[PDB]
Amino acid sequence: MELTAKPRTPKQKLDESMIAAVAYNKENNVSFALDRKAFDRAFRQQSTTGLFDITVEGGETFPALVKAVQMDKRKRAPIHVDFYMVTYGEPVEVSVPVHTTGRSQGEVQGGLVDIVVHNLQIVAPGPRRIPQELVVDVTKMNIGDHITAGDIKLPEGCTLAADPELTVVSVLP
Amino acid sequence: AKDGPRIIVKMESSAGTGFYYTTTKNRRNTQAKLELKKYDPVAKKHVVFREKK
Amino acid sequence: ATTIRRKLRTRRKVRTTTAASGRLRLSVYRSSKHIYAQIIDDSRGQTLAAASSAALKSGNKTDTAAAVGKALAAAAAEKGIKQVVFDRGSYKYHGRVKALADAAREGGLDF
Amino acid sequence: MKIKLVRSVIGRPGNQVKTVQALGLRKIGDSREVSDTPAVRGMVKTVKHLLEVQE
Amino acid sequence: AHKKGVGSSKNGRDSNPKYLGVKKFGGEVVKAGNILVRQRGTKFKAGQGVGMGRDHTLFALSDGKVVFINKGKGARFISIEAAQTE
Amino acid sequence: TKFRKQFRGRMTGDAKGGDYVAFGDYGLIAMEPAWIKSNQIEACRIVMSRHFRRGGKIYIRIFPDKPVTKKPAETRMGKGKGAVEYWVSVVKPGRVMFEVAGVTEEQAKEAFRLAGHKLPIQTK
RNA sequence: CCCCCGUGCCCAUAGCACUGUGGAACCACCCCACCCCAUGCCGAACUGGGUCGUGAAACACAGCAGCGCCAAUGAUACUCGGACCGCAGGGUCCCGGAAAAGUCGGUCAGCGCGGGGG
RNA sequence: GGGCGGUCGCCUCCCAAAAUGUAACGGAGGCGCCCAAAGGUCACCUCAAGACGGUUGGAAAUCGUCUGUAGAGCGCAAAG
RNA sequence: AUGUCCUGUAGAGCACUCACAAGGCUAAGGGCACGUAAUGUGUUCUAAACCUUAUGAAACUCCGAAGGGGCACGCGUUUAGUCCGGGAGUGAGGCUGCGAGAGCUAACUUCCGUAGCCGAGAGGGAAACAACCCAGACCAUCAGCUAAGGUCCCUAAAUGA
Repeated sequence: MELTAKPRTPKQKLDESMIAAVAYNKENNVSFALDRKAFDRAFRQQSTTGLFDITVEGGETFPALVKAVQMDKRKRAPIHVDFYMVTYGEPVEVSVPVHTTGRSQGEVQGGLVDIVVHNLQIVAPGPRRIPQELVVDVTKMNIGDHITAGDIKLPEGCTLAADPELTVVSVLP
Repeated sequence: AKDGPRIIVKMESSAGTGFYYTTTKNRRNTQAKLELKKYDPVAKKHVVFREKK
Repeated sequence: ATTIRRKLRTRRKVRTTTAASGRLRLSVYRSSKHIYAQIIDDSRGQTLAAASSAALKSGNKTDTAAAVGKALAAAAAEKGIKQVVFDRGSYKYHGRVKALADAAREGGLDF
Repeated sequence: MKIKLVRSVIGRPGNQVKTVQALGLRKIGDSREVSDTPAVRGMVKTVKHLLEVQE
Repeated sequence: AHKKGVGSSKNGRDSNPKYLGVKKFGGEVVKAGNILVRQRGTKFKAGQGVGMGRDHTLFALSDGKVVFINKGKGARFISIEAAQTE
Repeated sequence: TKFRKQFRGRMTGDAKGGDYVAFGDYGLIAMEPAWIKSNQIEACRIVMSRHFRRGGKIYIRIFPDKPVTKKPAETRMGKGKGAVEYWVSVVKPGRVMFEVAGVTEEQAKEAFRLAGHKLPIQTK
């Protein structure tokens, strides 16, 4: 949970336990690193939920969040991802997930566990933060109800992307 | 290049003292036998051209 | 239709003063107020002076164009005075294209 | 001010070979200096790890 | 000849592209761009076409002739810095 | 069960791909373009549905690519003929993702069945 | 330093929407209509003559993110090249060139250029 | 490979290995024209396409309208 | 070294091409339904498809280069830039790298080009063995070192750390 490191090359980015790391804060670029022990505390319970600190080698203190999740393609060795830090005035990419949880009231006619396989949501968030509080998956899966993406329990404010009408959880047992 | 009144046309102008056949065609849409024209010949100006054989 | 129609002749005009540069340009304006002229030599140029009223003032469309066609066909044509010119012909040809150009060579210009 | 040469031969494409038609030099055992053309400061940097400081 | 199904036995065909003048090279009225065998005048190949572009070139001598309506000819007045004479 | 016609063609080449997505439950990805005989993936879901349940629907992230052209064998010294084989080929994409619980990956246990190569399940 | 018919540079750091305003010199409508011009029909944006009236959306000006639009050396993706893991892909380091989205900002500019004014 | 069949000229490329840049019993569309005018000049007009409801009008053919990286069409593959 | 212009692969990405997944909505859509002047009333589901979520690619788009060519500035090695002619060869190759084509990405099978190699020269390594790591010679010396290969032996070289 410290920092230091420097290497402007993909040397110590492809050597056992490490990563690559990226930073672009207001007058703060460079490509650090850090090990990879309890470096999978992203999508666990810290997904924007709360924001500690870090104590970087030398100056300042930037809280920041997690900046979505990513893990690793196929394997499980998260190749370099990303990392947001609130100190910019206009990027995108928000992490507002939509899960699947419960006993699945699908045995009413025919239907299994809340599927969903995507990894993208209609979201927006002004500044850069991405709070942690939302459901959408439940609400009596049957007919004359449904619960998808279009408004819901929505972060804080409204939404902005292109055309508010994705798909996500839905029902259709 | 074929022969037998069906497709293709075989007409080719005629001009007095303006020796030239015009050497091009089209088709029998328009009248047959008769074939009024005008247009330049050897050079000079335009000459006869009235079609016939 | 003007700021939607007027587009036919613009770059297609400048193609004799820029494809030969041997002929002048020509402003040409509606307004039906004043008349003026204001030309510039060669497509690679667009700056020259002119004048105004302080002559004969009584608004018109027809007999008011042919006027400057000679009334001011050298008053502003300082450079060379005359040196192979071409008319604009933006819009149609009501007669302001006639009575102007047909009163152009009246005083000066070789068209 | 006193220049030398690297240490390699085969295993090098013709691109670097264009350092031969530039600065004529046979073998490696004995290397030498050079004119005064900074526009050559980038005509050896291919396999730099082979030469020395300048001795 | 004669053919049918389940077999085939037909030829194939192309032609010579042959671009010619190779950019920043003297000038004159060479040719270049046989995209269209009929071709046309050009005077001085600026490198036109749809969208912003035009071949960084500038090198007076004579006319040019080039390509089709595809990209673009030139005809520009300008040598490169020269403009007075020769 | 892929295209319906739209002419034959295609060539070869191996590497990886691009079709991995952060899964919502319990993922599963390929790892390079392994071996699945089409008429193997023609026994991918049914084998993953011996009796998982009366009903039940989840999600996959692939689709049959294929044709190959194998030709007889009376005297191989010619051109070609037609596909008559078929194959999927992939990268490290998702293909299962359960949403139940205790079962975990029972149907991602005999998925590796029809899999001469290595295809972990992972999770997300 | 004023408003302002206009020619470029240009080519969405001038697409649209919100407030209001100037009319007398800038610019719109209009008026009269048979005649130059004669509009697929008529003359309405293509017509000959102009002093009411008004500037209402269209003509102008600045404030003006709701999304566009320019948006970075910085990590990735891509790459002339060097030995290698290694199965073709794929991959480590050394190691140059060096996308894009995302980070801020700004967006309704700006300079010469022909004028009707206190 | 014999060879029945299948092949024998030109044109579109895929694969051709970002200048040129080949092959093939590897693959797909055809032809050896048109036109006195889809030729030259000057002029005005943005095309499929949805919506508004109204005709012989159980869609659709009629018209007004905004939208229209214009998605028409420009003589018959194809690229530009 | 440098000036200057482009090709547009690799990829991103998508919005004209072919298709791709989920949600809102779409039935000008269709039929299960006691109707029944369009059916005004009502319903249920893809489906075209707009937005969103956000898919693929040799033959996709306002993106974008390695490299390469064009000439120019200048010299480092040498005739490199520079045609007319007496006369060749014999047209039917192989392999590793670079990628595809017919192809259970199989074949010192077959087509292609690009460096090398053997058709015109030997070795160490490789058990000896055309392209593989190193290296291509004027004839003679039981003179030296480098790279590969090796440091236990049959035939060299520390079972040195």
